[PDB]
Amino acid sequence: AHLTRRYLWDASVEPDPEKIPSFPPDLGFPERKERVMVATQQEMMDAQLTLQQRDYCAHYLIRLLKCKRDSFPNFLACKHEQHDWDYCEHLDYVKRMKEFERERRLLQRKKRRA
Amino acid sequence: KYKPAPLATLPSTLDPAEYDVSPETRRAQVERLSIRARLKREYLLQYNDPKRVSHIEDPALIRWTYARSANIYPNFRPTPKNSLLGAVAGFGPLIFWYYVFKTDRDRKERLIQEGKLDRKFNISY
Amino acid sequence: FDYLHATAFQGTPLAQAVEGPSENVRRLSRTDLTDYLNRHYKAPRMVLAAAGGVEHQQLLDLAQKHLSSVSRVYEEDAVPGLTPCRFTGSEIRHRDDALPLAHVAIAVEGPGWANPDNVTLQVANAIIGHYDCTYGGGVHLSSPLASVA
Amino acid sequence: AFCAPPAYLTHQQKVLRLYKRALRHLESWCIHRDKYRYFACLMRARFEEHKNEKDMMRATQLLREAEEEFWQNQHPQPYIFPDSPGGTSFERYECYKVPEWCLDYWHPSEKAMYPDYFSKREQWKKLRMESWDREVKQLQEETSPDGIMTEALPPARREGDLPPLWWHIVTRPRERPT
Amino acid sequence: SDAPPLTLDGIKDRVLYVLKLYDKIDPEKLSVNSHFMKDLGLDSLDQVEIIMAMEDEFGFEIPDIDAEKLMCPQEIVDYIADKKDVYE
Amino acid sequence: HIQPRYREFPQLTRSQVIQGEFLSSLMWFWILWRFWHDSDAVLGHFSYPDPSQWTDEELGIPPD
Amino acid sequence: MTKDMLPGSYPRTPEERAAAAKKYNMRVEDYEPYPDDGMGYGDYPMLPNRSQHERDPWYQWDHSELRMNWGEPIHWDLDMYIRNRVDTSPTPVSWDVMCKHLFGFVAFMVFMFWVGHVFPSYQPVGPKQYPYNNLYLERGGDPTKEPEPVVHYDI
Amino acid sequence: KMELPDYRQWKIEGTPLETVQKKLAARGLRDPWARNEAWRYMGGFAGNITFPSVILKGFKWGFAAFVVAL
Repeated sequence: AHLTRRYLWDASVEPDPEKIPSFPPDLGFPERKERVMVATQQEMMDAQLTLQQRDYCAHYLIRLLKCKRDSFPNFLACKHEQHDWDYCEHLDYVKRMKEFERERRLLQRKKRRA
Repeated sequence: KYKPAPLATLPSTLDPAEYDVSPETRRAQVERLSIRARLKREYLLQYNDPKRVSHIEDPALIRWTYARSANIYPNFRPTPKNSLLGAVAGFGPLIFWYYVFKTDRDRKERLIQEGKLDRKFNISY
Repeated sequence: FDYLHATAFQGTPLAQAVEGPSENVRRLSRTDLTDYLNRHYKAPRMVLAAAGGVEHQQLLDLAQKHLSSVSRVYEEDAVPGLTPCRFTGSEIRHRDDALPLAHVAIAVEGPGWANPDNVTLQVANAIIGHYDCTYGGGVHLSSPLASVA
Repeated sequence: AFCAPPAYLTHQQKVLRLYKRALRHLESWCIHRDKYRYFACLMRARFEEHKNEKDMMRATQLLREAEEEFWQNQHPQPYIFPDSPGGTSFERYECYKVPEWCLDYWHPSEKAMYPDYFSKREQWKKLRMESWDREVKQLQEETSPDGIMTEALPPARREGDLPPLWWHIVTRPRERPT
Repeated sequence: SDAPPLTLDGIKDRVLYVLKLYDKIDPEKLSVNSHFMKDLGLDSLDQVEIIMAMEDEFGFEIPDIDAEKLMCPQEIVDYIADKKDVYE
Repeated sequence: HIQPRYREFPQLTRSQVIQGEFLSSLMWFWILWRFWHDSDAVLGHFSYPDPSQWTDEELGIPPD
Repeated sequence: MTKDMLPGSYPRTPEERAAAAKKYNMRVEDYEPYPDDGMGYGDYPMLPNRSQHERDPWYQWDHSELRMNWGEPIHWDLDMYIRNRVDTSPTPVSWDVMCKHLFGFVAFMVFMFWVGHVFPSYQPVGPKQYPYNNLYLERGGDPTKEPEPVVHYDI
Repeated sequence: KMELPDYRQWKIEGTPLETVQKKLAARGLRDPWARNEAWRYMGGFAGNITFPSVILKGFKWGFAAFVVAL
């Protein structure tokens, strides 16, 4: 594993999580589109989400809480929006793992150029 | 083996002095049983006397209360070890917490008069 | 040897002499001696040795007739007990400069009887050996301490 | 508890005390009863050396060796009983245990709440006050004038009289009240 | 508690019921007034083993200072009755 | 009440034994019902994306 | 009581030592008092420092919570050695190997938590992305002042 | 009174105490309380249980999962 490797292997080719992203985002990519937030600041502020929950995928969290409020007290029937919000949190986690593996391949590029 | 301690003592069944005993030690145990029998018969006679209406005046408990209360200063002798250890235990942490309190308050007064310490929301001091 | 047993095992029951000191001889009455006889002369701490000229069935019949039922049970169930005595490495030196010859002993604590190594400590002690000035071996004696002496 | 300890524990008493501590710290260790009975007869295969030992110095040496073995292989938490000291319910029911002198301080309304029992307790107190003047005279003549006095109290030698020192034994509260 | 109180005949039947289950006891020889040393001929272990039988039978602890003195079923019945404090 | 027996089985009542049996039966019914309705305890999501087989062009190629 | 049966002074002579032993209802040969260090102990008899848990539990006592007898000499530290307070009962395992075991467990666990602080055991994942200049409008700040622009891109 | 069971119904055989007593007699001793402690292994109590029979208790009635919720 990565945790298995960075203890008692080389830490130059293996990233540390506190300096992520260490590289500027301009190298490797010609352009990057920003993650355009579907839920805006006014709808998020009026929906009153906690600052831990205000991620890049609160667009389905607001729909989850709206369907839970409009489907009270049939809380068993609000699992589809929980599945969609967990899929969007899985997409945020695959973007985080993608920037992790892009950081480790860019450090491999740094150690190949050096 | 089992090492002894002042706080975890040797039991008398594991004690080596219970296994090499002498007839003078056995006579001491017989006299200890005899004095416990005399004190138990006096206590049980005062327990089961129906003419008694008051409590049991315990002379050894009165002796222990008198020894812990009003015998210590009549049995004082001023020794240098008692004088030095009492002077340390009665003076030492006053100079120690004097140095702690004066160092912390000199630090606090210096930081207030220099402006580094800020009382942001400190209304009731 | 009595000074060495006094200074080798100080504070233990092995410090005292077999004879006892002169301040303890004068106070020994009859009842202390019969208390010692009733305590330490008990029958299974006693053996009956014969060597040659005897028959063992004759000795056991005579011990049934005579030396049976000496004493077995203690007085107040107060058993005597052996203790491991402390060896203290020490020095005593009785200085008598008008006395002609100096007797000096040096001893280390050895393992004792029940430990099996009395044979190997005795074979080291017998390599070292012994000498007296009446021995006619001279310089050619085998023990090198006696040869050097 | 009801009898009295001696001045000294004898060799047989210390050996049977080691047998009792061994056969409760076993079943503290060997939890199942098959293992308890197999290891208890192994403890009988261990008592068989101590049967005909005749020196008593070697018996006290074997007592010291078995006691050192018991303290080396003893359970850190032994088997305890609900009624034993150090137990689950050691003097748990002390809320009941209020003795018979406290019934003298009851109000007459509560004394008339129990009519026959207080009349029978008056009969027991009359038995106390007519028995004590011969009970305390019995101890001063059955007391030996020699220097050894035992802990066990004498019985009623006189016919028709109660045993001496009877009230504190006979009016303890019950150990399992309710 | 929910446990029933213990009669004297029930306590005697329980003590005799454990005592006939020992291996070296003849049940026709065993009466309530028979001494363990000189009337059934038992050893020093077997008296305290009868004491362990009462320990895991009645669920309470007999001290060893009483348990050395107890030597016959009638006063082991009377001692267990006087420890559990039953009126008959 | 019970007539507490000596050295044998107590006469166990049908209320106690069908009460405990239907309680454990309802517990395994709840376990099998929820394990049939969502197996997300063992499943979770579809798979975790292992970063070893990520293609470099959708990862973003490092230059040269 | 009177001044004779009340305690006082130190036993300097063996006849007043025997008188203090018959005061305290103890044996004459067992009467070892405290040493004369001027600490105010005096003629009080030094018992061995064993708590009341170590006495016989099944024997019926005159003072039942104290496990003492009437007229038996109460220890100077009996309030220290009462059954609510500190026991000096014999442990199954000895004190020095007990202290070595407990302090070895504590020091090994503190050093192992320092090892776990040195290697902080991270999942292969980046930081959690937060939008809108990393919530500087929502963390608490001046809305008239422009926030520092951080931009979280796609991959 | 209480109707005690008779002592003749507690034999040794059919128990693990029988196995303990025959191994202990192969050693060369006898067990004195083996007839006394045979009530824990003889009678209604004979037969050890298994971890299906304690944890999977009522699983044969708890396998009533219904697909009829249509």
